Amino acid sequence: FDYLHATAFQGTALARTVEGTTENIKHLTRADLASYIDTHFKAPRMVLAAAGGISHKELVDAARQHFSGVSFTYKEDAVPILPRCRFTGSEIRARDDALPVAHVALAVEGPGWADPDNVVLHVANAIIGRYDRTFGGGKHLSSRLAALA
Amino acid sequence: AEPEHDQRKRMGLKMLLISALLTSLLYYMKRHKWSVLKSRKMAYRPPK
Ligand SMILES: CCCCCCCCO[C@@H]1O[C@H](CO)[C@@H](O)[C@H](O)[C@H]1O
Repeated sequence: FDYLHATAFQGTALARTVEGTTENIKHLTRADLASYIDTHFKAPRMVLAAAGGISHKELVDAARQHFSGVSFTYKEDAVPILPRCRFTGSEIRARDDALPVAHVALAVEGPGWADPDNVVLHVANAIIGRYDRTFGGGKHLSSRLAALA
Repeated sequence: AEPEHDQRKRMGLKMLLISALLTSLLYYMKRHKWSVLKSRKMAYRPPK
């Protein structure tokens, strides 16, 4: 799945591993860590969510008290919009006939959170569903591919 | 000696024209498909 990202969005930022590079994790500095927190962990981009036996007011009240940091310039109320990530039809094959099984992953460019189409898509993905050795379903499963599989 | 003579050269022309066009049009479709292998890049990444 990382490799899938690494070449599907290749060249862009999306195409990076979350855990980051080996060199980076070897050199990051108190400094660099700081900035990340400072530059990114900002209230207009954070969300306090909770569920349970809590009163809405009670909750917010606490927020008002610790999530202080009130801003001056308009900059701080602005959500930096991100550079587009270019999809690119392609493949990356990592071979090692020494492994027991092989994993393959195919994909097309998705629509993006907002789109009302994601619904249809998920309806589809359900039709094919998923399967796995232990599934008691067996040859009677409804997913054509599961059945053939 | 060769009554066809005329119709023979007329076709010749026609042949040269299709043949020019068709050969080129295919030089594309041969490359197009092959591109994948020509652009391809590989690397040897042994383990640690
Ligand atoms: C040199 C003697 C030429 C005699 C033929 C005169 C007509 C040439 O013309 C050709 O004749 C063919 C007939 O088989 C047709 O099928 C072609 O469409 C026509 O262009």
